[PDB]
Amino acid sequence: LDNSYKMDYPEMGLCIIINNKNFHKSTGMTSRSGTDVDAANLRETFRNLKYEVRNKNDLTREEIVELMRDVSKEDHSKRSSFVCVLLSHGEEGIIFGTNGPVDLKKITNFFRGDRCRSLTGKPKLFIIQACRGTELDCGIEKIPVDADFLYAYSTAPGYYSWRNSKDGSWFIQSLCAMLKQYADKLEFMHILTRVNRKVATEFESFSFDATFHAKKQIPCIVSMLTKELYFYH
Amino acid sequence: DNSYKMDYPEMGLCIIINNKNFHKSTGMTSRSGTDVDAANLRETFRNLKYEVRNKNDLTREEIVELMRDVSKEDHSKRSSFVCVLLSHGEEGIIFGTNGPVDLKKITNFFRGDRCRSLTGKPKLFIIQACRGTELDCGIEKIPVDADFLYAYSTAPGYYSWRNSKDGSWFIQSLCAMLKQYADKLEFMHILTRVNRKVATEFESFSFDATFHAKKQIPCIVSMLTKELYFYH
Repeated sequence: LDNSYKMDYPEMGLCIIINNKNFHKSTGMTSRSGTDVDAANLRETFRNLKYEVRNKNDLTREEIVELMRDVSKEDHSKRSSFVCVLLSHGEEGIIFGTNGPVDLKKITNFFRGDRCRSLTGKPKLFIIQACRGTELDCGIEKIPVDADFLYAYSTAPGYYSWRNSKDGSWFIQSLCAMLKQYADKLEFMHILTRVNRKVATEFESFSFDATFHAKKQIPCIVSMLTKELYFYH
Repeated sequence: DNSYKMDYPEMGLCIIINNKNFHKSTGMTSRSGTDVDAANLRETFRNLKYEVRNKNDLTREEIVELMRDVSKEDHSKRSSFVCVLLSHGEEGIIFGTNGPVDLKKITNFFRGDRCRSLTGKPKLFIIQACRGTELDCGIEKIPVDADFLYAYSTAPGYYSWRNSKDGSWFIQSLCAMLKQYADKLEFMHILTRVNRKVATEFESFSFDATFHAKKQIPCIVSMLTKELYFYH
């Protein structure tokens, strides 16, 4: 029953956390308050899952690329999987470096099944906490080279992604919580489904500005995985 | 509350918009063998106890208008909702016979705030249609946007392969996999089996290299907040 990915390679794999807080005067982008909490939460959570975590802060659109280029050239033969978290401002299909915009595709292609042979056939996980637009939700009372990729977006396509200055982002907050609670039992899709309900039901925005008040959010799981994924054997 | 409540008096409707012949003023060629999917799909969702509704060769206006009506119906005694689209497409759009429609335009109809009787209930949209023209060479209070799931036949940007006799790689595989697992596995896992099946069993064939030995990976897009079992 080759129904689920093999996770008992010597190493689980590395976890690359890119944590962008401060942005150049050129961008006229704000400071992403709360993120440092998320980065910490991710680091602890992912170490407990046994990933080789590496925290990189405030990287430039160029540095994002270069970092991604290297990791891809490494030998992930002894590694079960690859995980990468991008934390910064965004728009549909784009994450911001400290100086400018990077197209998500450009940093994921380094890892396509034909460009990173040592990751072929293993889960490439990309967790993305960033805006995919500005829409606010008001709520209501041989294999394919693109295969083995999963994108865990913090918001639906086109939408704002809410962050909290004390607790970190709703999404990364809930994800950590949920992994911490279920990584040893459930399959990853099912954990991410739990994440969804958590964000969807337990969180609501607060502002003095009625435009930005009582706003809701749903995360968006995008999976072209071919197997069930368990963080234990 | 872990999984959706699927025990209403009815499962719900399964509209299926199957477009085979297109207008002369479109350049669009006719989608041979699509009826094979439309049938295979109908039989399948019927077995899941869905109220299946077939529609052929709709224009863009017809499509918009059918969805508006169906969304205006009363879904209170229904567990979920399924809409299948079989047509030409491009990223974010599927084609009517006379021309294009933003997919968002058809789905917005069911947003929690617009189809009030479907709030809290799964909304599925299975999309067999191009999302672009790249070929894969292969290698050796709740949110109004919540409780939605899209089962696309291909990754963003990519073409989508069909077989005029046997049916599309994706729909052929969905039906096969739902037939066989709809009563063991959760939906997400069925769909993960569909990915493996389309991803490892099918390979394009052409006398021209350009179209030879091409692969395809479908793409699950989930905004559900509970697990989904076609049983209980």
